Amino acid sequence: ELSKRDRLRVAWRSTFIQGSWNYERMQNGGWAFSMIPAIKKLYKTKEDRSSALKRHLEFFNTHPYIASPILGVTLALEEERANGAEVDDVAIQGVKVGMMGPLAGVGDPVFWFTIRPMLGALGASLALSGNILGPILFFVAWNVIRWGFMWYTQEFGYKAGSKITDDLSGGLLQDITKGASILGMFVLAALVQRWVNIQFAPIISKVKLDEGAYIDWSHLPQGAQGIKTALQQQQAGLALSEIKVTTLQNNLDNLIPGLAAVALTFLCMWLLKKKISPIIIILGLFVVGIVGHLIGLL
Amino acid sequence: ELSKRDRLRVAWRSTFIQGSWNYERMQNGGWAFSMIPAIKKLYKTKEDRSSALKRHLEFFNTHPYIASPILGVTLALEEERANGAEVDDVAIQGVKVGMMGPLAGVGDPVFWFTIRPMLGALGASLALSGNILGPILFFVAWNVIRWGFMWYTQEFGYKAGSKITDDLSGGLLQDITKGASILGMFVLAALVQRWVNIQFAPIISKVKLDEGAYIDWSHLPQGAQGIKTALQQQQAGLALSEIKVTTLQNNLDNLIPGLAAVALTFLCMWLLKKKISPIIIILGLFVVGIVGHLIGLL
Amino acid sequence: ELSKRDRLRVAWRSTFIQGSWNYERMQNGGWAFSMIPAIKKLYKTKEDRSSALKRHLEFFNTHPYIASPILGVTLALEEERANGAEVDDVAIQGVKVGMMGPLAGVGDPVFWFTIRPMLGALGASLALSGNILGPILFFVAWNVIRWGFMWYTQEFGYKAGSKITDDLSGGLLQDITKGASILGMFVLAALVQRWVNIQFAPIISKVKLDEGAYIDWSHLPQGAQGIKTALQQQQAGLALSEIKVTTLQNNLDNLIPGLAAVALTFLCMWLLKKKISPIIIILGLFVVGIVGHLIGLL
Amino acid sequence: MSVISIILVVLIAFLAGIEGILDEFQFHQPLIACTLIGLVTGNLTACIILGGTLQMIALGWANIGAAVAPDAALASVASAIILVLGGQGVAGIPSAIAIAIPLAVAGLFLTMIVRTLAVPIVHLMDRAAEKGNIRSVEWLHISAICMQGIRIAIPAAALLFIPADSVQSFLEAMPAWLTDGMAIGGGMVVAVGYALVINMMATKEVWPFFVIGFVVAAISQLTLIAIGALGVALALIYLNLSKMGGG
Amino acid sequence: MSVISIILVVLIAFLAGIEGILDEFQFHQPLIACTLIGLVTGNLTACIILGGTLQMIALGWANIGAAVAPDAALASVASAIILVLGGQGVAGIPSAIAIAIPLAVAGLFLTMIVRTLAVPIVHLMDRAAEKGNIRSVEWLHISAICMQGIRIAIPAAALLFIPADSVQSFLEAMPAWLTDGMAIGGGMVVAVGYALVINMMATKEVWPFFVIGFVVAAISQLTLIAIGALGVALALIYLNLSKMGGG
Amino acid sequence: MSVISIILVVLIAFLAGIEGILDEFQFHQPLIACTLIGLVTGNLTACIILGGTLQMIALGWANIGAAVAPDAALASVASAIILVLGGQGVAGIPSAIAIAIPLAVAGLFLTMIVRTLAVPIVHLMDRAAEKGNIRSVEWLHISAICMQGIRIAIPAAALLFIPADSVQSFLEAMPAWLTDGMAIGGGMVVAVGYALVINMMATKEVWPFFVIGFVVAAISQLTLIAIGALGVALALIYLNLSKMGGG
Ligand SMILES: OC[C@H]1O[C@H](O)[C@@H](O)[C@@H](O)[C@@H]1O
Ligand SMILES: OC[C@H]1O[C@H](O)[C@@H](O)[C@@H](O)[C@@H]1O
Ligand SMILES: OC[C@H]1O[C@H](O)[C@@H](O)[C@@H](O)[C@@H]1O
Repeated sequence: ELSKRDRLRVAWRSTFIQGSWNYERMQNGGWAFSMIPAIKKLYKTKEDRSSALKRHLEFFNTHPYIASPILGVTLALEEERANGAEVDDVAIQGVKVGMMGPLAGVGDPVFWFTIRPMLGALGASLALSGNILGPILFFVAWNVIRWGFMWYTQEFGYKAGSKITDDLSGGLLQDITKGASILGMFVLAALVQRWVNIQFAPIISKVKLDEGAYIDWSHLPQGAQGIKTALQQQQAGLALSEIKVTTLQNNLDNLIPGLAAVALTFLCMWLLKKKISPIIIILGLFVVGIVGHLIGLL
Repeated sequence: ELSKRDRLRVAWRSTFIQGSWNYERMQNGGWAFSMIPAIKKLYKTKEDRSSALKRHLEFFNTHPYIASPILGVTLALEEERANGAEVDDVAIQGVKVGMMGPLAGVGDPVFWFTIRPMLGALGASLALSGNILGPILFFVAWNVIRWGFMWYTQEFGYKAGSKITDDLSGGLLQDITKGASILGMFVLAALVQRWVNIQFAPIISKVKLDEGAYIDWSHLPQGAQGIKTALQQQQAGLALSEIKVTTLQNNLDNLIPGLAAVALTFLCMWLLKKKISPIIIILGLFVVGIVGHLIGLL
Repeated sequence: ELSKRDRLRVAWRSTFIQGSWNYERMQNGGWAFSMIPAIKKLYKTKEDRSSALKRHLEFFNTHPYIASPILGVTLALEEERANGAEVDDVAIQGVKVGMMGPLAGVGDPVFWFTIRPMLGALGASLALSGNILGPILFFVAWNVIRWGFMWYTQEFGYKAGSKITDDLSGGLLQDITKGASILGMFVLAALVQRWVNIQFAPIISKVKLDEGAYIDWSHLPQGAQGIKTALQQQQAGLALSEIKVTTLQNNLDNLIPGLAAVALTFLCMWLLKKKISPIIIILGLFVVGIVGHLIGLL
Repeated sequence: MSVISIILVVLIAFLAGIEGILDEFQFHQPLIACTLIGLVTGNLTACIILGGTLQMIALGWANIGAAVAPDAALASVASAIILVLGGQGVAGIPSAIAIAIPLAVAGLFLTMIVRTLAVPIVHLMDRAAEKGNIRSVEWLHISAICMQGIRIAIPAAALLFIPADSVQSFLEAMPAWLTDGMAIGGGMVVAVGYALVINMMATKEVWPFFVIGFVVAAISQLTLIAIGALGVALALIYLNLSKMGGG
Repeated sequence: MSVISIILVVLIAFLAGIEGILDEFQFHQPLIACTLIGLVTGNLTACIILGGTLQMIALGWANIGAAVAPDAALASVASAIILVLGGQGVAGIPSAIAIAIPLAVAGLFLTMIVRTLAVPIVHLMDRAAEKGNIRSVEWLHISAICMQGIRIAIPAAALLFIPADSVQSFLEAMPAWLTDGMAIGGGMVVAVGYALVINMMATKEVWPFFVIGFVVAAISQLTLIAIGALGVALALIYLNLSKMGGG
Repeated sequence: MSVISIILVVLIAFLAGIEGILDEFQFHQPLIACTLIGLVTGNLTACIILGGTLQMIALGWANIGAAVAPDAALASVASAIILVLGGQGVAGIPSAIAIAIPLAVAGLFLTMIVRTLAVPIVHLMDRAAEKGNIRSVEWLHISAICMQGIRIAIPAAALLFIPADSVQSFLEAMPAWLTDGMAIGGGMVVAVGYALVINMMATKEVWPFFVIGFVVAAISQLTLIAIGALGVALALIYLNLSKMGGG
């Protein structure tokens, strides 16, 4: 009858939602593993155990932390369809697929690219100083927030589907989606610019400066005065060396910094839109990088 | 009958709203001083003079410049309650207390932290050049705008309370409150970051660099060439000294500059929310600063 | 009957909308030249050709590219007024004047200050590297978009005036005006700050630093050590020279960079509001610049 | 140096002292407290630079809701007197600004004691108020204003008749722990002044603007005037959006 | 050097001159006016760099509402000819860019006189318009266009048959007060061009965006393309808010 | 050095390995994988600095939708072991951070092979599922978890019983074209991880926010925390405007 200390076990086993991760079917075995006590308590005499394993081993990929809503809605539906014979085998899958994309899109940026980076930076602030309280706080706060979120969302999903129709488009449960999307777009653009190194290394031109730019490092006063003259002339803006070495990176940076990064991100997005598997794309990035370094573009 | 050249005297005495400033009762004696001609003209034969002094010496603390609305509403009520025997002796105080918070909150940022900084910077622009027109313009413009605001707002408050019900929630008189709040929050955050010096001075680690970071100032060419080599290598990004001295300030600045400033501001806000007098808080800042410098934290 | 290969000729001659540009009547002869084939085909036997020439040689200045809507509306009205005796000879001018301001205001920023700078920068990115693809792409893309706009807007203006009443205040045709205005104001403010050189060159004060600021270029170690001492001291923040030369430009930049630029732009706006011709204003800028350099202000 | 100069400087110091908490005509501001005291002492162009330099620091030094600000008036006159008496009208500006700031130890306590000394003043005011003698309240208020002016009048007169450096103060100060601890604490008290006003207006609708302002105030690119203009622009955009968005 | 080269360069100079006010095909732009003139003169890769360098400056040089822009077309050809005649295809780029800019004294007035010389042209056009000879207007227009092209055709031809530096111009210029006064005035005329268009669109709803743009254009961090993208993003956000906010 | 130390480090390496794809308690994070491995090996304060340094880089290393991130867990343990075995607990931090990053050649392939090797595991899971034996799936799942932990357990044990340099790897690596090509490709793979999530949520209403974030992320003024706070503030302002603007 789905006692409380059964959803305790279900939520604790949800910690192992991953582990059986596979390219063919993603997070299916882990999802089955997190539902095992629910099968154990409510079913009997083995005719429908196999059907349970079949209907809890299909494709299911979402953010690991925000997955307890599904794990609660499935219990809410199953505890009632057995006691009342309203078995569907298709609405329990329809709810799984309908809450697949949006929940992943509201959980991935918030947890991976919003809370993870800020908590890691805060922890490394004290950690880079040698203080253990940094990592201790990171660990404790992260665990508290994940466990609280999973428990609250699971017990909210335990509520029947009569409430999920209003608890899918708010109100408040839809505004959070838009806010998370905006915050994720901001942080993701920042990450794309800052942490995608496509630093080119060609050389465009080697032009010697006119006799009005270089410091003339052959006629300075000798000893404690030429030093000051050179420093003041550098602060004026005189070109350091005789040849103004120019790189394609410098020319590209004059439009927008990190143009190659955003161009590559858009190319990868377009490739993913063509149903290409990300593994092939990652191998393509590796091969293009190595052949570019061989040629000399990078 | 509250002639105009009585409101002239009242407004001019409103310039001395402060001066009798006290922690027990703030700006009460000054408020009584600015109302003396109103009592003089309207009352007689001394039975109710003392009542006026008692009813005009209670708590009244607000922004000195935006206080003439109250000084106009008090005359607006007083001139008609005596001529008509509609004495209230609590509505004259209720209208005072009602316009305490919002008026202070719309006047303090605008005058102290919006017009004062811009006018001071504009005046010091010419003043830093030696030109007297800077300070002259600062004085003239500030006094002109202050006197005009006091005059116009005092005449606007001279209008009866039948208009103040619409002249309290606009419309236009409430939108200005929100705009002033936004501008004040922006400028106050800027001031909190820029002008709260909590510069720490510990040392975390003293690590010697590997033989790929320092310029290695022991093999440079001697005379006008080692100079160029060192300058170019520094422009490359090589560390100046063999030991990378790291401070807690550098580690804290990597999250957000001035984190200690905003933390201290939030702590002081929380202390003020506990009804703690600001004098004790200021003494607390002095004592914590001195003990921190004694220990070595600051 | 205004065949398609007559509108093609009209659009091609619209490329020569300028060329007969005058301060007395701006872009009038070019506008007449762009309507010559239409007048040729639809009129006859020379009584009304002179009236047409008088009627298509009045004042008409707008953005050269967004002017084909006018050239389409005039054709739509003329092809129907002659075939039906609906001669108006003031509404065809009223429609010309009515779309004078807004079209210029939505075309000048978008083309001159939004698309021109972006394509110029993109082309010069590859051009500064020596690749012809930069200028080739600039030429091809700019001319493609120009011809596409000039043709699509012309054929949209060929639609009768019964649609222009809804195609003047959208909807969608009015929101684009606001968006273009916002983008134009942003880019124009950026251009005013960045590319208006009013660099002053007076000197305010020549103060010698106290014995705590300058590097003391008289006691440094001799040879490869004084270099290190001086460089570390400069990185600390010590003033390079004994005399802190201060300029009016430095004091002016402390308020906002480019205050003189925005002040001059506002002055020129105020002068233009007084119906003063821009020629006199440009001569005034030249004369004020030369006399300022003579005096020494600039 | 002359008998007229001393009386003029003490009179203007008294005016600045009363304006310190009057805060109406802004004589206590260094932009005015240093030029009036420089015009009458001879060298005028040598003091406007100091006035502007101290005015740059003096921004954000408001007395907000029973929270005082460090050296609103005392520093402006005290640094100027030292600058004009000791020569180097233009070279001594850093010396004067290096003594104006650390006067918070003698600037904040000296004003707060005067502010709390006026509680018996309003007590006697009420005492005379029961009998209805309204001619004495208008004299007690002026006496309070004069007492407020004294706290700046006295040190100004003292500075003339002492050595022109005044960096000693009888005792050479506690061994390098008090004189710098008070200095580092003087740069922290202003937070309390902000802490109240930020507490005065704080809604969930304006906190993101506080975050934006605290972020965009980063290294050495935007000046204070630029940040103020940015705040005004953001506020105007928000109000324009809200006015049409309501309905 | 060759007879084909001179006729090609004068032809393309004439084309750039007509495009100077035609402003449709954009030959007058240095990004195109310096590469066509470099492709036919031999060294091609030595001129594209100069074209890009001058195109960087040439941004924001629009002729807005009877307000001309400094050296829209004359500089692009004049600097390129000097670069190609004197050698140093890559080393002479700063030399050519230091001569193209100060030609506003000979570039702005040179086009203004040509624009004002067309008043008799339009007068004669109207004169032929009364009689209805519509075949003469379509000749007068191209006559005006060719007259416009002459102002670039003539100096381009002159530059070949004079010393390749052209930094003298007969007289060595007024003693160092005119040659720099004109230069510093050339950096201010564009403001007038801006002043009109800013006057063309100016509402109380868009002024805060002007303030934001004038603030965020601060020191050396955001490029022009970055500021343009920021403006587009702000405009799109404002329009998205306004669409749903109206009602 | 001691028998207890090796078993403790291999046990915690196994735990970090299982958390590598479990990604729940975050042992695989260098903030934790480098302090637990430093607490038990003796020198503790010499490893927290390395953990923080690697955590700073490790931000934005999420495994997003079948797209792996470079060296989520292997680097954190591998660099720390090299740091603690070879001495210079504080001086060797750059040496360890210079070897943690280039392990993507042995970090990404080594984990993807493990991810694809578990397809027979779920196939056998279904095979035992048809007969309905639900006691075997709950054993196969931890079998897969242990197999995942092996990929980190094995190299950790290997590092102890080899020379503490580990920049040799039997063969000195292909002649300077593979070791740097793989490195430069390792800084590019994360884009794919971004490319999916950006594709996961992309509407015409939020693209301008992407543009603003990509612009305001310019040179060295705003930190990552500052940009995150700015994004939160902008999102809150947008939601506040939208809530009242709807109607
Ligand atoms: O959220 C999508 C989800 O996709 C995969 O299962 C893994 O990369 C997870 O780490 C990720 O969270
Ligand atoms: O506005 C509140 C008010 O509080 C006190 O009376 C003084 O600090 C004033 O300067 C301040 O304006
Ligand atoms: O749009 C206004 C228009 O005015 C004049 O005709 C010319 O300067 C054009 O280049 C400009 O576009």
